[PDB]
Amino acid sequence: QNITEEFYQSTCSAVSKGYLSALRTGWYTSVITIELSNIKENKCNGTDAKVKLIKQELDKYKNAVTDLQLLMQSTPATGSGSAIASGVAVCKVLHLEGEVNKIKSALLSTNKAVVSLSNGPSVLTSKVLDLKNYIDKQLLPIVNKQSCSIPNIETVIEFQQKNNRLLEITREFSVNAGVTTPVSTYMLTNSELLSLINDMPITNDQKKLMSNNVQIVRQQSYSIMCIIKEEVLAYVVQLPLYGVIDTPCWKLHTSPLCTTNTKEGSNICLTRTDRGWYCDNAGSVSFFPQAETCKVQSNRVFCDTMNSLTLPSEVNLCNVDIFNPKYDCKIMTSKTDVSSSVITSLGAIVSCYGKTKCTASNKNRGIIKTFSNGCDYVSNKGVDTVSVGNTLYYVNKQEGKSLYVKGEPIINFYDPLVFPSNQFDASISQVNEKINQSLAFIRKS
Amino acid sequence: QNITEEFYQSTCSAVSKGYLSALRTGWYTSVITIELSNIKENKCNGTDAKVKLIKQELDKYKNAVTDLQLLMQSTPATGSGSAIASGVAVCKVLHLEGEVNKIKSALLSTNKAVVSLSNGPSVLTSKVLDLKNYIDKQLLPIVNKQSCSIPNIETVIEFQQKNNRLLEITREFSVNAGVTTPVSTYMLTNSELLSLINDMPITNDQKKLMSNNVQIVRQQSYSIMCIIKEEVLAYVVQLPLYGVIDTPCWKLHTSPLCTTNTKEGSNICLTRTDRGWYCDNAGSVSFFPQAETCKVQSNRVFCDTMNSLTLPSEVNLCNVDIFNPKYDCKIMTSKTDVSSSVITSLGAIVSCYGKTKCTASNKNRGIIKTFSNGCDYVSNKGVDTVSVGNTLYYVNKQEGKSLYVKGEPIINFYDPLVFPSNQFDASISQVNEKINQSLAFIRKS
Amino acid sequence: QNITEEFYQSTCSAVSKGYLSALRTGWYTSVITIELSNIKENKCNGTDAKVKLIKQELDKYKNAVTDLQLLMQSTPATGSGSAIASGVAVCKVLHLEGEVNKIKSALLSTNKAVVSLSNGPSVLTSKVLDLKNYIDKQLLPIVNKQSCSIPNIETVIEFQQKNNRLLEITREFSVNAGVTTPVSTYMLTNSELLSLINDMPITNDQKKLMSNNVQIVRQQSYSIMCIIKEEVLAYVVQLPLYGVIDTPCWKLHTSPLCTTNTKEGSNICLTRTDRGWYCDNAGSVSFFPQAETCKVQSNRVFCDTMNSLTLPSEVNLCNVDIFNPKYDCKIMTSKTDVSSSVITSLGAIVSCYGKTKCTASNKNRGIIKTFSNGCDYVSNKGVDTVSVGNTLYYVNKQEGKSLYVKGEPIINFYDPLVFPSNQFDASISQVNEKINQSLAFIRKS
Ligand SMILES: *[C@@H]1O[C@H](CO)[C@@H](O)[C@H](O)[C@H]1NC(C)=O
Ligand SMILES: *[C@@H]1O[C@H](CO)[C@@H](O)[C@H](O)[C@H]1NC(C)=O
Ligand SMILES: *[C@@H]1O[C@H](CO)[C@@H](O)[C@H](O)[C@H]1NC(C)=O
Repeated sequence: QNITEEFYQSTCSAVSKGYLSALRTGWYTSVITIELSNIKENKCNGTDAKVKLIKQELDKYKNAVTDLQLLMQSTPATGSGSAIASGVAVCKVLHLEGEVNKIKSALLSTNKAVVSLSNGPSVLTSKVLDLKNYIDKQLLPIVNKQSCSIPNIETVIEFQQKNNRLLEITREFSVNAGVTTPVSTYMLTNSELLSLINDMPITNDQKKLMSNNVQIVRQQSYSIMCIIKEEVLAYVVQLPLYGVIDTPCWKLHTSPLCTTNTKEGSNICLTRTDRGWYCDNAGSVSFFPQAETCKVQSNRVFCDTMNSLTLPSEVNLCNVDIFNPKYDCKIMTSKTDVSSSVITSLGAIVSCYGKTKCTASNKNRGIIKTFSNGCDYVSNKGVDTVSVGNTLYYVNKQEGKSLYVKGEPIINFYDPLVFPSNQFDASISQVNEKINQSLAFIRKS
Repeated sequence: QNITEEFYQSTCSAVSKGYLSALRTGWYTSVITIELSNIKENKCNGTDAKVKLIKQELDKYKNAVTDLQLLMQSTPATGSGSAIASGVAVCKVLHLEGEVNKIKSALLSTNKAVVSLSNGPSVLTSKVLDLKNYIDKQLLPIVNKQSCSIPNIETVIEFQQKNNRLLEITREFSVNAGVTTPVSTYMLTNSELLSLINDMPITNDQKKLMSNNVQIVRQQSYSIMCIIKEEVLAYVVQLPLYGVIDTPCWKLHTSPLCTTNTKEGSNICLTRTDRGWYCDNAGSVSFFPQAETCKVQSNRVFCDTMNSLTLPSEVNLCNVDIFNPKYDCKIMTSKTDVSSSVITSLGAIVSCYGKTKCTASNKNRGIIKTFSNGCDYVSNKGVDTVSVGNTLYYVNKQEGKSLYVKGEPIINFYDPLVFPSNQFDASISQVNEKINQSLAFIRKS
Repeated sequence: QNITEEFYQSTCSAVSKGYLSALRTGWYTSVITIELSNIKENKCNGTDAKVKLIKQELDKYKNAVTDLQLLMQSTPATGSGSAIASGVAVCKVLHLEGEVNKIKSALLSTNKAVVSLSNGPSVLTSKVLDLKNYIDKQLLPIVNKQSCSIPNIETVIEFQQKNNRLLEITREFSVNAGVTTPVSTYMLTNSELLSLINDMPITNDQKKLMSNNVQIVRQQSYSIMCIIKEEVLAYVVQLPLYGVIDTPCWKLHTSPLCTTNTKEGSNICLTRTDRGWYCDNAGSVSFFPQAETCKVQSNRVFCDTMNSLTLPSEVNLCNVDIFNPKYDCKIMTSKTDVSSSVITSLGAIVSCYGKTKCTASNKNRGIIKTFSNGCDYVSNKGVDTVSVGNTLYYVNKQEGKSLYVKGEPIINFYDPLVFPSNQFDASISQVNEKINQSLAFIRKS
């Protein structure tokens, strides 16, 4: 895939093109079970050091079970649960009489199995750990007699290893109120995640997509605690379904565009708004304003449509003609001429004002470009760093072509006296209407 | 408890009522000690594999102690320490001569004990781990001779288990500069937290409150590292005291309210401000603007009054009459007609504008409601999802009654030509004064 | 070092002086290697419990290696990688043919060694764990025969201890997409960090600085995963270089300054902007607007110049004469008279308006000061807490001198009718120009 960039000198903005999308649009919920042992404390006259170690690890198991019990009594309403609703609906089904018994029956002979619930949905269940078999077969003959039988040291170690995953899951669920994200390897192993991806009702190319970006899949997944009941600990893992694939995505970068007059206080500034990620989606454009809502791998963007706005496709015309009537291209105005830089995908935008020392250097050649007052841009081809004031930015060394689109900075088309200088989220046409109304008070005079 | 909702069509806002409060107003500090062993490295000609394992775990203990020492030399001033002041004041007392010796004496025979410090306060101390007894009784006869005695394999395992909590506490305190929140099970066990709640000078009903929401108590607690001195590692756990209980709490939801003219650029928008949590508190209302400052369980809100504003009780009249002179009901204005949705507690607000496809569906029936241009609302009774553009929101399936309060959208009472379209944090009466002043420039003409 | 404060009654702002700087200006990258064992699964008829435990831990090692392999295929472009560029450039060199073989040769006999790469830079390499020697010497004679040899129980335990660090590093790198910050003790031990500081090409006083603030150094460091290839797991640790040292730093605190008229809706408010940390840097001032970008220890501020603005040194004149023409001192305006408090370094600013109950108390004396309507200040000398409405703030008990600089609140110099009441990021002179233009519409009438 070819990554390209376009800096528009007229609007002090740059667009990084050539990225492919992966937008989350659905959820695939799955039930994860850990078969537990319903045991009560048993006392046999014991003093052997091995017996002591076993009883110690067994108390750590019983506290973990009671901790999971007090965790499942309190079921969280933290937030709008608008992104976990899919799994919360499964937990409400699991609380029905006979349903934990149902999953207990389907996973009686195999580890994984599809189960048709009574509410309806066809969930895929897994048995990832079997403590009921281990405690009842290897541990009860040790503690459930008049006098304790003596266990071998291999057993002490094997029980600390098996019980460890239960303890770590109780630790995470206790500090996070039953909802964890990302989903850790304790909640779901890479082997278990990959087998769960392979068993999903998705296309073969989409299974390849999730398997090559398992870390992004974990960051976009949730683990919700359901119930501990009748020797079963169940929790739902909610994995992302990417309904939008291989669509064009671009990233808009904006920087303040001011005039460069020599008398401070006589300068006016304009900045394009809505910087961030844009992706073509179902005849429209899905816009992502928060910076942390999109993880990028290679040329592919992984966004959650949960935190997007839906805009008309004409919003891209702000990149080719900011003055085009098909779309009201919004700006913000000020008189705050502070220098800054934006590291883009293939270069750097620099807004230099005042006495600020703006420059672009190569590690071995030194300063190769000095920016003047105004908004400018430099490609990463031959540039390693950019210094603005006392701050040094590193340029991304990604391969791609940059295009410098020359044009008059549009801030020069504005008369300063009638400029609206405190506008946040203003349209180009809105600013023009405030200027036409301010021109009428002068028309009479 | 009955959860109810009221959508006000006139102001594009909804109020979720019936929630009970738990506001944090005080702190209960407590001293947590780990009795350590003042040992220096001891060398005996040793090569036995068991002796090697013991010396390895002992070096991990000595590095943990030196790591805690370099952690306590640097005492943080990170932030205004305005919420840890209560515990920082105890750490300054612990540094006095004889005070670590005092706690060392009170916990000489029992694990928990109340101690009257020299500064004054009556703190409750605990001994959660005893490494001085274990290292000096089970380990020194092994390393403090000419030739090492041979330890049994149970001892190697018991020492890795006991030393583990010390190592994990040093790990958390090293990456977090001595202040951790929430308070982990390593800092304080659920058994230790529950016993600490039971031993607190609080009402019996309030102990029941903290014991049923231990995960929320952990998220609202702090663990502060004090000192390692004279075979004692001490750190203060600061637990929340909820001075406001069972008060009425409601959640205000707001969404943009625009006109629906057919020519873009001729539309004006209004949005109610100060969305969030409101709770009755001491004759006033405690308002919480940040979303993460309130954890909800069932019908109970758990807020920290540290991040609240105090407002007059007349602020609720913005919910019944936005035009009421007893309180200046604030709005923000714009010309940005972008579609969005808000998932409320019992339904969903939808602001639909332009060509956006807004709809509300049931999983098995399909589309059951199409929203028109404007601000509207749908209850969760029969609705599962709401789609706005390319985004799908899930509706909370919580039981409750919704009330649709019909009324003319107030944005229609405004003449567009004289509307103030860039107002952030503006009052209703403030906007009316800008309109009366803009009406005077037209009165003469 | 003497900490001092100055509250300016005229502008409702306070300045905390006497702090020394440590600004991050460079990066020191270092290569961290873990020598691994290229083994494939080996099967010998085995049933001994010790053999089973060893094969279990060996599968956990092989899954960790395959997990690191799928982690290094996906190389992240998450963000602008503008702060990890230095290490990402080293990872691209490590991928060259013969370079992992080069580091494998330089660390063949010693643990640490400086290596001149082919790209150029002179990196310092370390071998922190040696699994190739341990697996090939202690484990292969156990699994690579016709029938398995029987290992001793000390070996089972020693292998779970050595393999543990590899597993924890794979766990962190899997959930964080190869880039972790802060740098944990698993990524780099305190002993390894301190030895790495001692071996750095920095001044001896600067090594003392980083060694006494290792927790701040970890919070300002990055760990980047490079490659697993040819029995080598390599990742770069990027440590901060503090180019600005012992410079003057002050903290600006601002609070709303309103008029105290008795009729609500007739009041105007002004607040100084750009609150935060200021440090002298290279003839200018480095300003830090985000609150979490500066960690404070004692009297020293540790900032990253990556998130700073560079301002002229005349910006300090807003603290002595807000009306001074050398610098355009910016304010924001509103009519939102909401009470609040700011805990400063040596006292507290209180903006009290309306019916709000503002007070300052001592724990044992009770209320010692009642604030009137307006903006006021109290030193921490004799004050423990400050209550504003239903909120109680704790005052920092740091030793220092406070100075109350009396002056007329400048909001009283403004005629309310012509005040600009919706100004964000406005200069003093900008507001005066809007008043001169609004005075001309009245001049004719
Ligand atoms: C300003 O007036 C001119 C006509 O004189 C018109 O072409 C233009 O569209 C107007 N702009 C706005 C924003 O109303
Ligand atoms: C506008 O003027 C009318 C009187 O003509 C008055 O009733 C109203 O309160 C005024 N509004 C403001 C905000 O001053
Ligand atoms: C306002 O006018 C006076 C002269 O009458 C001048 O001294 C002052 O600088 C002007 N202020 C601005 C902001 O233009």
